[PDB]
Amino acid sequence: TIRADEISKIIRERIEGYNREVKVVNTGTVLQVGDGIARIHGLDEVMAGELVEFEEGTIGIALNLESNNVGVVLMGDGLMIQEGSSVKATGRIAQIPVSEAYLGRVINALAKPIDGRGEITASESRLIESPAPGIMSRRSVYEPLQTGLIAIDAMIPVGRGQRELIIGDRQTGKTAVATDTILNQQGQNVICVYVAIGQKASSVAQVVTNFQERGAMEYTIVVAETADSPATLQYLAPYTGAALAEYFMYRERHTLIIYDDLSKQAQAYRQMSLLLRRPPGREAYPGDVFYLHSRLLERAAKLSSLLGEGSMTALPIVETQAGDVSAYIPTNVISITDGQIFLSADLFNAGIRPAINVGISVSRVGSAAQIKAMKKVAGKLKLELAQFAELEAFAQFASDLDKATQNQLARGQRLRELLKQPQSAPLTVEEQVMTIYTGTNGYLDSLELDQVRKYLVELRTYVKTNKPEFQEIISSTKTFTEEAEALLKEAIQEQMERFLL
Amino acid sequence: MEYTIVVAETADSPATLQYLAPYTGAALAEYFMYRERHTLIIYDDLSKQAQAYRQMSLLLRRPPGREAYPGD
Amino acid sequence: ASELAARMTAMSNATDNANELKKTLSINYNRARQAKITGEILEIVAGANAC
Amino acid sequence: KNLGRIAQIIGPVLDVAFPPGKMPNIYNALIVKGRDTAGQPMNVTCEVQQLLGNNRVRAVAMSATDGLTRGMEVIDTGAPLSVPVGGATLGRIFNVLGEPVDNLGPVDTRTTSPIHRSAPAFTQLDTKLSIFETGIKVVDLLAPYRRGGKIGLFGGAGVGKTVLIMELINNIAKAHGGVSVFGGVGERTREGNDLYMEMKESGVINEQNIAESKVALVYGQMNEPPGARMRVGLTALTMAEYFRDVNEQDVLLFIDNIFRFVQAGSEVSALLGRMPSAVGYQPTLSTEMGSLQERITSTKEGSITSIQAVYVPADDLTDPAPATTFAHLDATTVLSRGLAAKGIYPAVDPLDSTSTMLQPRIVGEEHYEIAQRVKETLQRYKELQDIIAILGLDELSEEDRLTVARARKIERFLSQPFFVAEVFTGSPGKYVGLAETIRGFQLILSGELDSLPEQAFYLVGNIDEATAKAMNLEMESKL
Amino acid sequence: GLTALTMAEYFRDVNEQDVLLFIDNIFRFVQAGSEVSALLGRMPSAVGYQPTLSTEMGSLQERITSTKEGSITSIQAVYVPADDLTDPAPATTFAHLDATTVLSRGLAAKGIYPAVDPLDSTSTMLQPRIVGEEHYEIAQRVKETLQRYKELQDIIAILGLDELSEEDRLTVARARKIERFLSQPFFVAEVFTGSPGKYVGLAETIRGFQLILSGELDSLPEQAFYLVGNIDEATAKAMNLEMES
Ligand SMILES: Nc1ncnc2c1ncn2[C@@H]1O[C@H](COP(=O)(O)OP(=O)(O)OP(=O)(O)O)[C@@H](O)[C@H]1O
Ligand SMILES: CC(C)C[C@@H]1NC(=O)[C@H](C)N(C)C(=O)CNC(=O)/C(=C\c2ccccc2)N(C)C1=O
Ligand SMILES: Nc1ncnc2c1ncn2[C@@H]1O[C@H](COP(=O)(O)OP(=O)(O)O)[C@@H](O)[C@H]1O
Repeated sequence: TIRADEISKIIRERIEGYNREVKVVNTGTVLQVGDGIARIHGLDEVMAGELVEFEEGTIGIALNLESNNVGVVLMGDGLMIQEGSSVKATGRIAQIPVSEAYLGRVINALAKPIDGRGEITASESRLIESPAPGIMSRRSVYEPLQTGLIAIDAMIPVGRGQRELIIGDRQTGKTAVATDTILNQQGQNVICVYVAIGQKASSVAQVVTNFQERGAMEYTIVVAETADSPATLQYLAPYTGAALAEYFMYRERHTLIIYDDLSKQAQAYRQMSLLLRRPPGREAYPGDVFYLHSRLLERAAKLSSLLGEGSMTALPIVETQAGDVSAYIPTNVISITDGQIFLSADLFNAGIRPAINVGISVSRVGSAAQIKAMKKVAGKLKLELAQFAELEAFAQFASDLDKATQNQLARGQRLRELLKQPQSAPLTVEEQVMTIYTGTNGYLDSLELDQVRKYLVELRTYVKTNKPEFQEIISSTKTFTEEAEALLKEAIQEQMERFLL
Repeated sequence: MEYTIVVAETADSPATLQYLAPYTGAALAEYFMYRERHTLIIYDDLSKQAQAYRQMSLLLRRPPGREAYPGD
Repeated sequence: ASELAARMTAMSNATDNANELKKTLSINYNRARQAKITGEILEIVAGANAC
Repeated sequence: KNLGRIAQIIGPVLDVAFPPGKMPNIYNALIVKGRDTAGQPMNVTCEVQQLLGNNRVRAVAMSATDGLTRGMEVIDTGAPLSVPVGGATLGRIFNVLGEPVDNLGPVDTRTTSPIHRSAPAFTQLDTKLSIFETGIKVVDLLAPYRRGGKIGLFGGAGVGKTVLIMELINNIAKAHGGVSVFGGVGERTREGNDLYMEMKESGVINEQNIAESKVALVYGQMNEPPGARMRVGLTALTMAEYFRDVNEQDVLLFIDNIFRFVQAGSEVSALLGRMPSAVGYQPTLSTEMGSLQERITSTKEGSITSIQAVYVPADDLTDPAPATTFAHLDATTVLSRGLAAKGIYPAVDPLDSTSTMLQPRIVGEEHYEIAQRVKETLQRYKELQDIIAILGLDELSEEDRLTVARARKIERFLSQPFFVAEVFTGSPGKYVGLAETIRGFQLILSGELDSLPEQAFYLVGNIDEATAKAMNLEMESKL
Repeated sequence: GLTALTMAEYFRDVNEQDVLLFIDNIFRFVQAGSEVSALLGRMPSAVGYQPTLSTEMGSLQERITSTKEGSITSIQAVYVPADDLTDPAPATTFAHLDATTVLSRGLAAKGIYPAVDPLDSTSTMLQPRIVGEEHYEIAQRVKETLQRYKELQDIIAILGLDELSEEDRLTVARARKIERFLSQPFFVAEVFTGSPGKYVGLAETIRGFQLILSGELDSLPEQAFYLVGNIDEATAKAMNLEMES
């Protein structure tokens, strides 16, 4: 790849086609530096929201403009801003240039790529705080968004346009749920965006590696701000992800946004408002934290027919310490979000991966978006799993040697056996309905509980290769047809004869 | 008492001398320790000394910290 | 022997329940202590900012 | 270069007026030339924490401010806190700002580094989730460590914390190019000198030819002023990341412990007049934690791994200091007083040691199933301690006797004669590689070494050494 | 809140109409003032809220009274924050109401939906001059037995039920039947559970609870009463679940 022959003319292409404009710009003088605030003695007609640029490169945003100074906020470590030096009010009010060129490229909070691949070509501009869709710009959700997990996509479904909070403790598998959801969208026109607030760099680097190797970078964006980054970049980056998602949402395209996590944005805003000296509220959070989360989370919806059937699905994350749901940030986000997916750390530590809590988990619009086939096959799964969670309690004394309780132990341990899954190995809806239906009919009660996962992957691969009809019937009818039931029964009986013999 | 020195500054004293007194005890024990001689010292109590110092700080408008004790 | 075995079993159940109650009491106690410490610090800095 | 006067001091924080335009950037060193009690010229170093305005900046003092009157000459260096790096730092004990306190002599090697430096970029950072191989059998099997990862300590006194530190140091510095930067913030001086002379007599600091040692030591003393026990961790961190960046060693970092760093951060911020966070920690808790932790990674040059003790306030993991420390930790190694009282060292607790590395698709399916079965055997025995070892004894079951016997074998086999326990307790040292740990515990489990005495695996290295010890004890049995 | 209030106030004043009002949820209307008062520079009151808190409450609530000209009945949700009932905003909401019905988290997590806390729900209209003697009597004895089980709940949770007297397990069993019969499937929440909505009268709720407290129904099990409407739905539920063997 030689470039010396073309550089001799692309050095001259930069000169030609240039306007040499003149513009009266505002300009102030920096006075105080500290706690992420810079009071600027200037800026007579500055807009509260200007992208105030600093003479040492750092971009800032004008907030506290009283009468004799404008207290801007620094997007980044305003370290080398030399005192007295000028600022320049860029005229634009806190925008993000957006295009399709981000698809694959990682990105900071301030839209600046850190991929080391190139620059992002974006002529269109979206506001970082665009107004959320009102009451007429919306439409109740019916298209599913399948996360690839049996339990989630079975009994707590997620619509296209429904917030599902992934609430759970530290190291309980929430990142695994989010990556499984993103990897399941390898075919569907769901332009995912994964924003990662305040995480370790090795985690996001490993996830970026997973996203590239699993053939998934073609439709995702990674908005990354680590714990090294300032409080303001972390506080801002969810809104950057929301602007990036709303660009594709308004152009009739379904998208997916995953904040990771909203609790880190709450800590960043607590540091921000405490270094701003705002009298904070419930255990030192600022009183504005509910607004902080709502003014981004209520931007996720299903856009109307007149608006174009776009969608934004938000999968926020809230870490809970000591398992308490009553704490301030999770009880706020639950009041904002539609449903929650609790990830029980005692299940996860016992060895139930993923550790979806079957009972607390809620979906408001779950059964609407859950398809007819999954509905008809997952009703009985829900009934039997609920009764197993009840029968496991006090299982020993009263109901020890009953026919129903021995059968339900072999159908309630085995149901849980077929719920568990390997991380980064999603099941499309066909394998989901098949592996649910065999536990619904009960064709594994006689099997050993240790051979169950192998039996399920063998059933999956047999119906994959040797049954090229079931996928087509489940895709076409979108209903568990009795013809599909017949041919699947044929597959189940022959695979059982392979395995037991 | 043939060897024991007992420095003392009771509650009716200002916060200043209560804050000071353990340092005078420590200087006496330091001196006798630097004469190649083994020593001992009893502080009773550090809570009263900390309350005296906290009062001396809060009167000087030093910023209060956890349970009003200053950051020192 | 049957009643002593039933008694051992009932004590086992009571130890299980007492362990779990100890756990949830520790949880709520951590929350109570943290909220009380925070409330003290907030009232103290509020009074210091008042004067 | 800008000569500044001292305007205000309130304890360890200072108010340095400056010439009007030129002014030090935040986190710059300020040397305030002062005097002693008899007036001999001494210097107190400061670090700009805030640029207050009207040609005046605020600084926090790394040294004690007794000797600094109002209107003194404050010289700026223009760059942040510099410490020496290279071979001179190896083998010595350093203060907060890099003036060594071993009293053998001054430092050399005029290369240096700022105490505050950016994290490695997203492109440099290695994705390969390696394993930190160690000469210890239990932290190879039960709780594996990540290369570049963060490991926590929770064992108290008399359980063998410092011997485990020296064992990691010897194993990394024998098996590979190991360099150990022990940075102890909140280090009370007598325990620090105990640590120093323990390192001295255990052969890890060579005194006849210094700088050929394996360790570099920084001390954050208790009596040091507020910012000192914040910045000692960053001192040790930059001294370690030089070794990472230019010599491509596998650096081993020790922050004992992180709670004193968090507390000193809170106390600096509380003296700065900042509104505190929830429980009372500094408003900037998470970012202060991150800008210390996310400089400890693995790049394509080398890899700095840190093992940092933690103190948890009244064992409350819901507190912000532990719950934010674990947001960057990967594994934990909870030493037991129980395995110290039983008398098998190292005194770790296998049921209470967690690792994110112990997954099948990270370290192998064989290692995974071996660790899982070993955990299940010990979890059998721990409940069976009350059952048979106290009361029952009713010929428990042969399928349960087979677990009790091999749980005895495994509790004996978890120990290992350390290199630096030799002069201490009389145990000649052995390195046991990871594959040898897995194969040894494999054969302890698999029903091939049940017949030998249970003491044939106690204080032994590999498994072949265990069978040989069985033959030698049986020669003493036929004696 | 004031917009909806004057938009109902005109109807009630001029058209003389009985007006309904449904606000959801006024804790956000409190938090709005608590968020703007920290920006107006005013000194922060109790833990986070504004000093003018109860006056802020009254300036809505006192205008929502009925007159001789009309009527305003105002159902409202009052979100208690962090599952705390004694926070200043619900605490000052509790005074300007004619009935409180507090919604538990324990009864929600245990599945008896609606999760109304029975004996922490109170109304100013449970008086024998309004609802008559029989209704108030049955309600009083129901609350008595529920509190008896509530007092015994600690002793039950630590050890169990065998340690009790027979006269105590009679109340524990009656209240275990009541705690399930306090559920009722909703005409809205049928799309969640699957059990379609049931409207039950007061005059039959009283007779169902009288049949429970008499002891003419205590023989059939406790999960029979779960998620039904009338009392005959519970008795037919008991008769039905003894057919599917
Ligand atoms: N279903 C699963 N199968 C196998 N491994 C899993 C599964 N779910 C989670 N894990 C493993 O558990 C570990 C922690 O999970 P994960 O990272 O998703 O949780 P987390 O909340 O992001 O943790 P942290 O926030 O500390 O990074 C990961 O190493 C992951 O590989
Ligand atoms: C931060 C940017 C991207 C959007 C802001 N606006 C909002 O998000 C909404 C609409 N808010 C809070 C406002 O209307 C006021 N704006 C701000 O508070 C802010 C700034 C702010 C600073 C510190 C704490 C909180 C807020 N803006 C300048 C905005 O324009
Ligand atoms: N391999 C070993 N063999 C014998 N004793 C050991 C071994 N490892 C540790 N110990 C014992 O553990 C003690 C170390 O305790 P130490 O780590 O100094 O406690 P602290 O955490 O207070 O520093 C030593 O006194 C030693 O007797």
